This record gives sequence, C-alpha cells and structure tokens, in this order.
Amino acid sequence: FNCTSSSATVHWLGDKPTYHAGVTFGLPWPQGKYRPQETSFSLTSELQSWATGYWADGSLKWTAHAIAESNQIYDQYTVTASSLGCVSSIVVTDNSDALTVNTGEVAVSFPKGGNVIIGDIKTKSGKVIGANGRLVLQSQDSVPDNFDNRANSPIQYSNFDGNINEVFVNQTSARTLVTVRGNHTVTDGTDHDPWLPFVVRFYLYANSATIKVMHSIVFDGDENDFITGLGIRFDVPLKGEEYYDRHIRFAGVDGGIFNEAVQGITGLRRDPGEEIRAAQFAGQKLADTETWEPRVSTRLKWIPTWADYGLTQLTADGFGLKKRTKAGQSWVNIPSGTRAEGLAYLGGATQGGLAVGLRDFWKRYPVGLDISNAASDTGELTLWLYSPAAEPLDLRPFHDGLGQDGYEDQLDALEITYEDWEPGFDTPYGIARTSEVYLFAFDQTPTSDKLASLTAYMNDPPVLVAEPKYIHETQALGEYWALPSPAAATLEDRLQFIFDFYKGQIEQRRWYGFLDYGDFMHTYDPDRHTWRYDVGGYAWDNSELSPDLFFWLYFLRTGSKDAYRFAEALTRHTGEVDVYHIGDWKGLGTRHGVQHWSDSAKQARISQPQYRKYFFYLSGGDERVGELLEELLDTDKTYGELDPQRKVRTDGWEPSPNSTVSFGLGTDWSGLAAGWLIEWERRGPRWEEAKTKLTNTIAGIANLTNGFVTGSGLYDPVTWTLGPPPSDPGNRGNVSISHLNAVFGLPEVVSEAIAYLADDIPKGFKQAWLDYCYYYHASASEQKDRYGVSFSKISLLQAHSRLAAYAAYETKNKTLALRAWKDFYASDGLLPDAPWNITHVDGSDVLVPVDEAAWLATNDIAQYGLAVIQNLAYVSDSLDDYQS
Amino acid sequence: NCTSSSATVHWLGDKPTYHAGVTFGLPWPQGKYRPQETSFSLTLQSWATGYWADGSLKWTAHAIAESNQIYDQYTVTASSLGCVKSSSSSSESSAPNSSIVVTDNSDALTVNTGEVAVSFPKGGNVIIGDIKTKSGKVIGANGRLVLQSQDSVPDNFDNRANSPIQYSNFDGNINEVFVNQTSARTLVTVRGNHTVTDGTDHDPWLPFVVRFYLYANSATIKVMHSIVFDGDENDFITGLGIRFDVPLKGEEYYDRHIRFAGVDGGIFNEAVQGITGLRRDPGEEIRAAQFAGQKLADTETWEPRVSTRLKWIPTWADYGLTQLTADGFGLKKRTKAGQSWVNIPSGTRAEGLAYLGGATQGGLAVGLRDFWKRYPVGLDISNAASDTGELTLWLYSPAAEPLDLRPFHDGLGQDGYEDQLDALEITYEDWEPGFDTPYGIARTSEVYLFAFDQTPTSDKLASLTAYMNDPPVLVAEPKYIHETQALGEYWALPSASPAAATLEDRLQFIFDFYKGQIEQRRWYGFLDYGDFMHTYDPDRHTWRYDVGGYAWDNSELSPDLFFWLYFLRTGSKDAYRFAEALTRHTGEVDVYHIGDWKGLGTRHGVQHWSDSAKQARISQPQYRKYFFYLSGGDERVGELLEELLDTDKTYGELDPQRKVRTDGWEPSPNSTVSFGLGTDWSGLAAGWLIEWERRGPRWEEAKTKLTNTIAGIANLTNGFVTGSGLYDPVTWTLGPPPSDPGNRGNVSISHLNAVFGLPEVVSEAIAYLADDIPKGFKQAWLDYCYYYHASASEQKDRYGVSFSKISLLQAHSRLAAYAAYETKNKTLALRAWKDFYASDGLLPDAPWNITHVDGSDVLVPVDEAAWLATNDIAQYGLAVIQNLAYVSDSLDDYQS
Ligand SMILES: C[C@@H]1O[C@@H](O)[C@H](O[C@H]2OC(C(=O)O)=C[C@H](O)[C@H]2O)[C@H](O)[C@H]1O[C@@H]1O[C@H](CO)[C@H](O)[C@H](O)[C@H]1O
Ligand SMILES: C[C@@H]1O[C@@H](O)[C@H](O[C@H]2OC(C(=O)O)=C[C@H](O)[C@H]2O)[C@H](O)[C@H]1O
Ligand SMILES: [Ca+2]
Ligand SMILES: [Ca+2]
Repeated sequence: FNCTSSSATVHWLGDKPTYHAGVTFGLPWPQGKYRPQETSFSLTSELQSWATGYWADGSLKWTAHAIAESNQIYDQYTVTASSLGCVSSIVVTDNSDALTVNTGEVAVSFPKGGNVIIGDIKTKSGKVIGANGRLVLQSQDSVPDNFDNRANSPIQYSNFDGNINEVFVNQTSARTLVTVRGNHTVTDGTDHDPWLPFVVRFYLYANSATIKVMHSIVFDGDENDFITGLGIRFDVPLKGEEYYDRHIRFAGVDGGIFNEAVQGITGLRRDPGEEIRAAQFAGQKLADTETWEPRVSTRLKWIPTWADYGLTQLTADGFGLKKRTKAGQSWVNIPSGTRAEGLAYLGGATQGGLAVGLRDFWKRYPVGLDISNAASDTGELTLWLYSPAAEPLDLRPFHDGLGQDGYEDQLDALEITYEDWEPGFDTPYGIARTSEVYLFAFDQTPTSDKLASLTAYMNDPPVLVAEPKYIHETQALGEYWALPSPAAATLEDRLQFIFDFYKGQIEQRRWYGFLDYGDFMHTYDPDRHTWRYDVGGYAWDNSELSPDLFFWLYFLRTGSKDAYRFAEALTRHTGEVDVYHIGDWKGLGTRHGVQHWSDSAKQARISQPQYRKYFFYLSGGDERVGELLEELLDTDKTYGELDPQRKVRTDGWEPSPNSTVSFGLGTDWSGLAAGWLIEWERRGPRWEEAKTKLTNTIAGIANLTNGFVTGSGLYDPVTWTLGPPPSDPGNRGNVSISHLNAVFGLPEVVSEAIAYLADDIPKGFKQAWLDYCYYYHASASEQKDRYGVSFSKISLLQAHSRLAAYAAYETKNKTLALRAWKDFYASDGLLPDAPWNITHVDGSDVLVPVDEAAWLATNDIAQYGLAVIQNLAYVSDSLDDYQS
Repeated sequence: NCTSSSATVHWLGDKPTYHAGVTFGLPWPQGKYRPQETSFSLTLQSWATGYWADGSLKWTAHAIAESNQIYDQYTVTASSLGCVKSSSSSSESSAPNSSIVVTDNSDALTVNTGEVAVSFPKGGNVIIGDIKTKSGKVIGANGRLVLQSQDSVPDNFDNRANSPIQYSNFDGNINEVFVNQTSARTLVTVRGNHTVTDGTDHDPWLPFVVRFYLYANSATIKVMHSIVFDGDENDFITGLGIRFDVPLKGEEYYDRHIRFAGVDGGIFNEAVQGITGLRRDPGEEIRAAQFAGQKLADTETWEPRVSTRLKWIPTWADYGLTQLTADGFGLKKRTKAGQSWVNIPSGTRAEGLAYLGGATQGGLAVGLRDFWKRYPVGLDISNAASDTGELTLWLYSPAAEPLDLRPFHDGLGQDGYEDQLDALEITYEDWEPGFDTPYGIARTSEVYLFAFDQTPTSDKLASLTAYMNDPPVLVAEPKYIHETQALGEYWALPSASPAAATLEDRLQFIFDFYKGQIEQRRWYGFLDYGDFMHTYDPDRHTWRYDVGGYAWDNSELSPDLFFWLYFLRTGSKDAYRFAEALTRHTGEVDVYHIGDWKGLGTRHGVQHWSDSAKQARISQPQYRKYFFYLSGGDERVGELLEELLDTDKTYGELDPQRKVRTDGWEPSPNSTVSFGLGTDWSGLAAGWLIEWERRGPRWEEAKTKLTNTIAGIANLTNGFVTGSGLYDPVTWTLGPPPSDPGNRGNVSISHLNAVFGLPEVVSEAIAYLADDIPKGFKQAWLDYCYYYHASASEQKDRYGVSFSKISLLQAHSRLAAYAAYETKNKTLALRAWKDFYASDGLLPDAPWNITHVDGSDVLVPVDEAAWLATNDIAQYGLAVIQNLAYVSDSLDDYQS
C-alpha cells in the first residue's frame, strides 16, 4: 500500500552542550497523519518512541522520544516518521527481594519493600560504589515563641525513613523509569504515625552513569508537625582505601570545586614529594609509601584524619563550610562563599564513589550537603533538601484571624488587604513540592573539571525541542499564537521588556526558597519600593490572571532558553505548591496571598491544567506532571464539599448531599474542561469519563438559552450533565457577567475543545462562544437587543480584546478586528503611552538597590502579553489598518 | 618662664559628615612639659596617658564634644604655667557651650550630656535603667546583657532524637561601677557576671566589663563590651546579646517604626501597622508621611474606606534579621507568637543597625560595628504591638549552630613529650593534654546606642550606620610623632634612593595583599575577625587552615609591629584599620586573662588556643603600645596591659622549655623560676616599661623588675648569648641558668630571640633609663647585635663556640643596622644591607606578584602569593623599616 512519511527536526535549547546523559523530548504531529503502533520512527538508527497525546480520531498528536548518553553530540536531530506501508540497551533483571537496572555503565538495584530505596550502585567493573540510598526526614512537635523561650518550651525530635509500598518500572532499551512510592515512618525519637507521602522517580538512560531523581512530597502533617531536616542519603564503602586516597569534593561558586583528602599530605611541614602531592590534589592513588620521603611517611599517624564535612546554604546569598576530625571535637571552619552550586562527592581512587547534588541548590535554600565518617569503613553522603541548620519549617498561618467572625467581616477585610480569609482555610494540608536531584557514579575519583561539568549539567539539564514553526504548523499545541510592521515590532520589544523585568525581579527581590522558588508577586508598593509581600492578596501571585499562559506561549513563539527556564520554574511551583493533592479540597488551588496557602478562595482557576499542558507535552510527558494532571480529574467532587461562590451568591443556594452542585461557566468550568480534555487527549485510565463530562457540559452550555452569558449551571455529580442555575429552573434566561470568567484559560480551552470535537460538536456551542466573544464589550444597545439587559460590571477590556480577535478571525469580520485593537490600544491594562521603563532605587529608601515599574502589576502584564500574542495571531491583518 | 608649642591632628581619611565627639592622642618631646602645670587649647579637655623617665608628659589624650562644626584639621597648642603666671593680661573665663553633669547616689549613677540622660544601676541585673532625651522623655529602658547556652551538643543532626539538650538563659549581674568624669566626655565602666534566670543552677560565669563612652552634646553612646571565656567542656554558648525595652504605650500602631540597615547605605523602612500598599489609598500625603517615619494626620482626615478597616490590617510585632554567614542575611517578620514568620526580601551584607520607636514616643537604635565581619549575628525587634517593645543586638545569634570551643582533635594517641615533638616535625603543632583550652580568652565588641526624640529620617539612620562602621579618628602627623621620639626611634618617614622607593612599593604590595586576603579567604567571624594565617598550601591553593601551626598566625614573628610601624610612617587609613582589627583580636582572643597561665598567649595553630606553647611572646605588650597611645589610652587595652604585669608568675607554673631543655631543671615551689632572655624577657620588659611609663599602680615594681633584670643580663658573662636565667620572685633579680651557677659562661642561641620585639623594647628601655642604665648592658646588646652574623671564627673567639643554628638572616639584618648606627661603622651598615638583599626571607628577585586562580581548582576565585609566608612579610617589612631608619645613608653605597 501507500507510504505517508515526513520529517521533524529537534534542536538544543540553548548552546549545544558538551555533555548530556540521555534526553527525552517531545514531537507533535499533524491531525490524522500517523496511527499509533503502526508508524515507525528513525533518528539521524531506530529511536525509542511512545505516544503522549492523541487526536480525536486516535492519530498521534504528541510523541516522546529518548536517546542514550553519547559523546557524539549533534546540532540537530531529525526524526523521520513513516507509516505502515512504507519500506546500547538497558538490561533489567528481577529477583525476589529487588529489581536491578543496568545501563551499560551503572547497575542500580531497587528493593521492593523496606526502608532502603536503593540497594546498591555498581560500575561496569562490578565494584560497589554506593549502597542504601534512603530517604531521611526529621521533625519536632513544638516550636519556641522566641530564642528566650527555649529554656521553658522543650522540643521533642523525631527521625523518619522512607518506607516503600509500590515500585513500578517503565523499561525501554534507551531509558528506564523506576517509580518508588511510600510514606515516612519513625525510627528514633518520639513516636509519630506514618506521614509525608513521597513519590521518587529514577530516570536511567543507556550508557549513562548519571541518574536523574525527581523527588516529590505531599505535606499531610498538621499544626504540630515542623519539618526540621529533609534529605537523601547513601553509604559509600571506603574500607580498603588509605585515608590519603579518600577524596572529598564540593561544588563552589560558579565553576568552582573544593578539593580535599581525608588525610591531607599537601601543606605539611615536610614534603613527601612534589609528584605525590599533585596526585592527591588530582584525586589519584598516591604512590607506594616506600617512594615517599620518610620524614613524612613515618609520621602519618600524626596527621589528623577528617571524618565529617558540612556545607550549609541557609540564605540565598551565603554558605558556610566546616569539617571535623570526629564527633566530640570542635569543627574547623573552612574558607567559604556566596552561592554553592550544590554537588558533593565522597569516594576514593581505588574504591570509586558517588556524587549527589540538587538542581538550583541555593535558589531553593535552606539546603545542605554532608560527608560523614569518612575515616571509617563506610562513609555517608547526605543531601539536605531542607537543612537542620535552618529554623524549623513553619507552615502555620501568618495571622490569627484578627477577630473576624463570619462572611460579613471576612468580606470587609477583603476590601482592605485583598485577602478573603476563613478559619481552617489558611492551611498547607495537601500541598507538594518536587525537587530535581542527580546521582553520578564513578569507578574512581574523577577530575575536578569533570565534577564542575556534571555540576553545570545538573543546574542546566540539556533539552531538545521542536522548531517553533513546526509546532505551529501541526496545531498540536493551540492555534491562539503565531511566530513573531513597525507597530508589531514594538509589541515584541514590549514583551521582551516585560520578560526582562520579571526575570530580573526574581534575583533582586530574592524570590528563592524551598517552596517559594518559582513564584513571583502580584502588586507593588510604590511608597516602600517592595512588592506587597505583606499585604493580603497582593503578595505571591499563584497564577492569578494566567501568567503561566503568557510565559509558556512566549516560549513557544520564540524558542528562547531563558523563556523555557522561567516558565518551567513557574510550572514547578504553581502546580505543586499552589494546589492541594489530597483531602476534601483536592484538585483546587489557592488564590494569591501572603503564604501560598493562606486565602480561603480555593478554586479550580488556580489548579488549572491548561497551565501545565504545554510543559507536559514539551518535556516528553514528564511523568510527575502526568500524575498531577490525573489528580485534577477529582476536581468536580469538591463542588459538593465547597461552594467557591459561598460568600457572595445572592440566590440562597447551598450544597446538600446527593444533589446537583453549582459552578461558574468561566472560572470553574474552564479548569474542569481543561482537565477532561487533557485526559481525553492522553487516553488515560479515565478518558471515557473525561470525554463524557466534557462532551455533556459542552452540550449543556449550548442548550442553555443565553449560553455562556448565563452565569453558571447546576451539574450532576452522578449523571454528569449541565442545567440552568438555581434561579432559572425553566431555562428561560439568566444574565450574570464576570470580568474573571474569560481570563483563566477559557478561550484557550474552548478553542482547543471546538477543534478536537470536530464534526461531533454539540449544535450551537461554537455560536454561544462567538456570542460571548462578540457581546462582552459590544455597545449597551447590542447587548439589550440580544439578552434583554446591558452588561453591568464589565472591565479588563484590554484582556478581553483577544476574544473579539478570536471572533473577528473566525467570522471574517474586519469591523470587529478594529474594535479588538481599539480595546487593546485604548481602554485599560497597559496603555501604549504609559511609562514603559524601569526606575532605579537605592540609598536609604530601600534595604538593597532595586529596579521598579510601579506603573504595572502582574494582572496587567499577563493579560497584556496574552492579548498581544493572540491579537497578532488572529488579526495582525487589521493592525496596519488600525494604525492609520 | 613661658614654653609653648603646637601639634596638628587630622582625620584618618576623608573629613567626616558627622562625629559624636572623639578622643585622640598627642606626644610631646622629652622634658618639655610638666604634668598638671600644662594647659592645652584647640584651634579642650586633656589628661596624661604616658610619661618620660623625668616625669614630663610623653603622651596625652584629648577629647572633643559632639559638634555640627567639623574642621579639616585641629591644632592643640600646649603652654606651661609660666605663660599665664608671667603675663599681666586680663582674660575671660567662660563656660563651654556644652558640658556633662553626673548626679551620684547609692541606688544609681546618672550621666547627662545635654542631649541625653542615662542612668546606671549600681547593682542588679539591668545595666542601664533608662535613657531620656533633652525633654525628659524616656526613649529606652532596662538595658541588659543576655546570655544563652546549652549543656551539651549532639554528634550530628540525626543524634538530636537520642541526645537531649538542656537550654539555660542568663543575665548580666553588676558587681562594680566606676566613672571617669570630665566636662567633654565621661566614661562609665561596669563590671559583672552572668547569673541564671531560666534553667538549672549554674555557677556565675562569663565575666564581663562594659564601657560606655558619653560625650558632651551627643545622643550617641559608644560601648566597649568585653567578656572572658571561663566555661568548661559542657558550656556551649548559644546566644550572646544586649537588649533594651522601648516604650510604645501611646503610639498608634501606624506611627510605630521599624528600621534595619541594609547593604551599602540601604535602609529597610516599615511601620508596625502599614498604611501603604493596601487595596485603598488613605491619601498620598499620609503614605508619604508613614514611609518618612512622621506622625500621621488624624484618622478623621483619611479616605474613610481605610480608617474604618484598621482592625483588618495586620499588626507586626516581631522582626528578625540574621547574619549567619559573612555573605548572606535573612530577614523576617511576624504578627505574634503561635503564627508563622513571613519572609522579607533580604540580601548579602547587612550593616548592623536596627531602630525601634515612634513619631511621638521617640525611640532607640542599637548596632554593632563590623556586624557581618563578626558573624553569626542578629537584630530582633520584639513585641512592637505591645505597650513595651524590646530591641536586641545579638553578638552571637541563637540561629547559629552553638559556639563550640573544644579541641579540634583528641590527641591522636600522643603519649608524652617525645610523641608531641615528633608530631611537631610534621604538622608544626606542639600538642599537649589539657593545653588545648579556651579557658581565659576574651573578646571585645564595639557597640553603639542612638537615642532619638522622634523617629529619625532614613538619611540620618544610614549616616549613623556609616558613622558606626567607620568611627572617625584624629591622629597626629607622622612627622611630629617621629620628631618627638615618643613611640620608638626604630622607624622614620618614607629618601630619594631608587632602591628605597622599590622597598616602599613592596611594603604597599604586602599590605594590599594581606588586606585582600581577609575578604578573599573570608577570615571573618565572632572570634576570627582580625587575625590572618601563617603559611600557604600551594597545591590546594589555600592557607593551611587545617594543619598544625600553619593556620591562624597569632602574631608569630611580630606582624603586629610591622603593621603598626607601617601605619606610623604613612598615616594611611586602611593601614590603621588593618592594624586596629589585628590588635583587637590578637591581644584579646590569642591571650589568657585569668587562671594559671594568665598573661601568656598561644602559639599559632588551627584554633587560636589549640597549641601547647603558652608564651609571653604572644601576649607581648609591645604589640599593643602603639595603639594604646594613638587611641588616647584606650581603657580596655589599658586594662589588658595591666594584666600582663602578672606574666612573671607563670614561670613558676609553666616552663616554656619543658620539652626541649637538656639541663634537668623543673619549677618547684618557692624557687627561682627559669625564663628566656630574648623571647620571654622581651614580653616581660615591655609590660614593665609600659607600667613605668604610665605611672600606674604598679610602676615602682615595674621600674625595679626592668632595671634589675637589665642589670642581671648585664652581669651575665655572655649577656644575651646565654639564653636564659633564673629569676627570683621575691628579690626580683636575675641570675645565671641552671647549667652555669658559677656564671663561668653559657652559650645558647635561638633564631627566635630577637624577632618578638626584643630590639624595640631594648632601645626604648635604653633611652628610658638614660644615665641610670646599668653598667655593661648597652655593650651586651651591641655584642648580640654584632656577633649574631659575624664570622664563625669571630663568634668562637668571643664565646668559645661558633653559633650553629642561626637563621632569619634578613630578619636580623636590622640588628646590624642598629649596631651600625650606634657605633657609626659603615662596614657593619653594609652587612645589614647585604643580609637584607642577599640571604633569606624575601629576596629582591622573588616573584613579587600575585597569581589569580579559578575554575575547578578552588571553591571561589583567589589571588595567591605562594612564594611568601607571613613570617617572611612580617620580618621583611620590619627590616625595611628599621634599616631605612638606621642606615639609609649607607644604602646607595651598597647598591654600587
Ligand atoms: C620549645 C618550643 O617548641 C615549640 O613549641 C615551638 O617551636 C617550634 O616552633 C617554632 C616557632 O613557632 O617559632 C620554632 C621552632 O623551631 C620549632 O621547634 C616554640 O616556639 C618553642 O618555644 C621557644 O623555644 C626556643 C628554644 O631554643 C627559644 O628559646 C624561644 O625563646 C622559646 O620561647
Ligand atoms: C467569590 C470569590 O470571592 C473572593 O474570594 C475572590 O474575589 C475578590 O478577588 C478577585 C480576584 O480576582 O482575585 C476579584 C474580585 O473583584 C475580589 O472581590 C474570588 O476572586 C471570587 O471568585
Ligand atoms: Ca505560589
Ligand atoms: Ca589568633
């Protein structure tokens, strides 16, 4: 028969790297081109392939591919897909106890139960270089009021271990993913029930001794659980190794490395030999002692032996480093520095060893690294994701309620700090955070140049990506954007400006930390020259008005590394820390506030899977994000437990059991719809359900009289249908407009759902959408002639310009296009003749020098960028017509 | 009849923008002015710090009140009594514009500067009762010392669960209070103890002395806080601080103000209840007013959507800044205990000031000079939503890991002198059981207190923070110091020889390098700041921080003398600062101030107290003399110089030669004690000569010991070449060593004898004694200077053996220089220059540059000079300075 074939080409995200340890990348395909399992793939050899997404007709939409570690590194990789009629391997082995993965360079064994995540790590030769990878956690039960209170407020410490429940394996030749889940169980200390659920993923690639370790946790503790240390630990066997042949290294600042031995032979009073000393520094096995100069070799007993080393990064700006002969002795402080790049190695020239490290180490402070008992038969190497040298992690609420009593008071407080408080809602119960850890194995102590390289690898892991242009052709990732007229040029320069300022504010406002890193804030205080870190709703942004959409689309269009890294970090924060992953509110995220979990507005607009979609697919179906997207399918359950509109709805409705549940058609539904469309696209375990709930609710909305202009609907949790809201039992017509409904993914989700449903789209839905896009900011007359009232509380007109643009493009209407551009250039948001620059502030006005743009807030820049991107993609033809 | 003369004094660097009154030193030519018959005027409060042998003023101190009028220079004219007693001119007596009064009763001392009144209880657990402004308004109260500690430490973080910690809290308990009152400045010295407040019974410990300098017309108070470490293996300091209450009862929350000094002139500016950056605007002027620390307008004039809702704007009671490394600080606030802390955008290096007060109540600022260089440190505001806030400076932060001063090693199985000396051969450490103890070390901290009648501007706070981190200093001209000869004859000003000019460039090279190494190698810390290391590890590209005696330098080969003489010759600010900090470390932390070894200091090692050589060459008060006089008799150093007069008693408890001596001698009770004539005696002599110069309470004693020991060395057959003697602690006399009871003649040479301040003390001593110099001493000193590097035959001829283990030829070149000056022997002067340019130490063809190192070889990038060690630079620079001074007439001659 026929052959349908095509090529697609994948490039390195920034500069071509000098080292990579295997990579997984994604590739989109046009609707209807290639059948799954039928279509073969080759790289420029056979190429590890698998599907992450499917079109509605079940053809391939996104794939994921993997290549082995190789020192041949090319500029472009070309994947050729060929249909049915056209013309280095990992070895996993199974025992009763444990599963072994062997890449050709390392063999790592994962037990199937117990408190040891990794049994041992061997190199090619077979020598054990590390053993007993284990999770550590320690906690306390009280916290003292202040430092003075420690004398009359005892502390009870508890250590814990990772206990395994399930081990899963996804084996291919090129890469194997081991997924280990469990809980943290007590060991020593005061007694405590199992808590702090974990999942730890291990990506092994063929021909690599680098292991990427995605480590995720859910906080399920309460008010009395104060995390004290969090980390990963290995034993490093040293027994047959002369102390002068045992090596310690830490990564330093930039490309630095600290280079010591457990028994130092350099810097002594006597010279063993110039060759010998240079060998120690180089991590080499020293010559036989018979060649040393005897005034040294006869005196080794008098040269101290250094068992413990500890690096502590407690601010984003400074680290301490210290070492100790053994316990019971004081530590000797070591010359330290600002920002450790966050890798440590323990091992030997003969026995080999292990480096462990954390990506973005100092940006996720307080962290640390420990070598211990390096004078013993077995040393330990520990990575602290949270350091005990830091203050205990206190997630409890930042204020006590202020004497607020009921919805009247809370809504009043809302008018001043923009925080909508409620008791019991200011809770971290069920948040998460994923930490990207790296293990490197070595047959012998490696060179310093090598450790610095693997350190830099870790902090900027190579990424392969599709050409932006190719992505656009396929329509596999939205149609609401195009690739980058003098007027348009200054739109792009303005997006560049927004991006440069936000990337800059991360550093200047010091938006780093275990949980904080990734987010940014909402509104600025012009008097104090700070962002409003301490005023209610004006603090951490938590995806308010879809900055996630802006930043990801900004990456798609450009292919910029900086863009990808900014959006990646954002995604790793807002998807983990700003949403609940367990409990009654599971699948909701929390409105912008002072803590990431302080506000009472738990809503699906924060936990909005559209925000993670672009990263899910571009990363090659990142499994952690995959898991997170599956969690959000239980978001509909919450409307039975919690009414997001509970404080302000006027119609007397409340949730009862076995009843229908209310939700908005823009805010809430946009998040549900997107969850359902992603699962459908993925064909996951719950895809038939997802297709039914999306398909029904769409038909629901079409068969409402006023369509989207209806405020909300009533949804059935058992039958999965959508009917009129409480105050219109007979679907005669309700009008309830909100300025929030469109700005959290609605148009993006709807355009994707319309395209995906193809000829099966419920009659009149597309037109109900066009009706919203058209009449939101039409004249009050055109509104009263259509729905009987004019739309009262309209605002965000710049932000809604991209709706007019959608309708304009789709209805081929040049008049509407000009109204869209008029709304963009001459309503609100960021006017074109606003200051469009930064002002520098220093001296006694501020703690440190900063750049500011008091004239913008994050609500403005997110919707400005989305408007620009979308207005240009839909109606750049009418832009020149608008300027003249 | 009349005798009058003038001396000018300059600011150390640039003219300051503010000062808070200042003290300074001035020297006077031998024999010119009598004490108590000599008046001083400024173009002035005055008192003597030092005296010449005939009782005429050698050094004086001088004090000026705070003034808005600041000059580029200041001239003190002295005048004998004859100048007024002879003239019949009628002249006006008028009060000074400002002048301190102190009222004194059994309860409490009160000091009033005209700008503040502060009260010092005479007993109790509260150092300052309260602080009032001009108006009478109380701005702060119950100034108190705090201390916190723990009874043990876990092996590691895991071990917390099985190793419980018993926390204790302590207070400063007052025992004595003193006053040195004068019109323009007043000094309250307060001595005490720390006693338990919370936790199990603990004997009183951690002796303190705190000194408050108050100046006329000044609301600024300088504070020298000194503590001695008398804990044991179980006492882990955790928390060391100074706390005040600030009365806020009566200030609206939105008129209470918090300020922290940030980085490079930055200030953090907040209110306890913030009116800025709310959803609603109370009015532009009102916000502008809050950020400025001004009292806000009446609530009735605001936009009412804010005044209705103040109840819903949280209130911030606690603020905490922590500087737990030299490179980064944290900053956080919270509503009240039982809530979490909210994090605040922070940064690198905080300049160490916090203010708490209000627009109406006024308030207090407190800070630590050199804050981040002395990490770990902190500042806490407490309870600023209550009737009473607390403001606290932490000299040691509880947020740091506890201070552990125990040994770094267990001894490594060394059993006795033979094993200890064999370990000396490889790490350069001289270990001994129980000798590795911090028992009796001290540390002084320079703190400031600022009273405000109302929340001050931010410009003012930053201006005061800068004041505090760079306190203005008034010094005499180098020329004048040199002319008076009041601080040694062994240095002089920077000659036209091109060779001399490359010597000067090389001392600038050394200084600039040592200055940068402090920052590059992060030699900062609560106890470390001020010291530097001893030898380098060229492979690892670090100083040998982890190898015996190659780590902290502890004044080995007298770097303190080089850096002080380098300041004297030049007037350089950086130079003064380098040396001041050095002196503040070396004479506090590197020496013991109580116990059996009182008045010894510790030999260079991995800890400041690790090594077993406990010796007077470290405590060596010659190392503090130049600063003692230049500061205007800094009273804490003054005090330290007094303790060292007890040094001679140690020779009965501890032999420094115990391990190496071959003569079978040991101390025993009521017996003559053995000490060295070079290293040990130069420490002793220096302490005695200073007590004599000061006419302090032990001067007659001091004069006798110095004179008798000088006389005793004179009477030894081979004088200095003998090595040591036997000192009688009752007759204060010096006889020959145990191997030579007949005084027939003994010979024992060490390369170390001259390089710990001997030639400096000996010359000063010789000029002090004048006509009453014991017979044959100058000759014995000349003999040593000449014979050291004379020929082997010359030595054999005078003393019966050649001198076999002589080294440090460059270092001793200055002895030949001195002898060449005193005998006017050109040929000997040329020897001095030959040993300088062509023996050891730093040769003129040494690399004489730095190499930059980076990438994966090191943690951070560093500049190195592997071709030098501190021993080398300290003696090179003394050689340069002393050879130029004695024998520059012969330098061009050498170069041809
Ligand atoms: C006898 C003592 O031995 C060691 O504690 C130490 O000497 C070693 O270190 C040094 C040094 O740091 O300067 C130099 C020596 O070559 C090493 O053995 C002490 O310095 C030393 O005390 C002194 O001993 C000599 C004995 O000849 C001098 O008399 C000197 O006056 C002593 O104070
Ligand atoms: C019903 C919810 O009520 C509040 O918790 C929130 O609303 C306030 O917040 C915002 C916002 O977008 O952050 C805008 C409103 O104008 C304001 O009153 C939620 O947004 C509501 O859905
Ligand atoms: Ca967040
Ligand atoms: Ca020292």
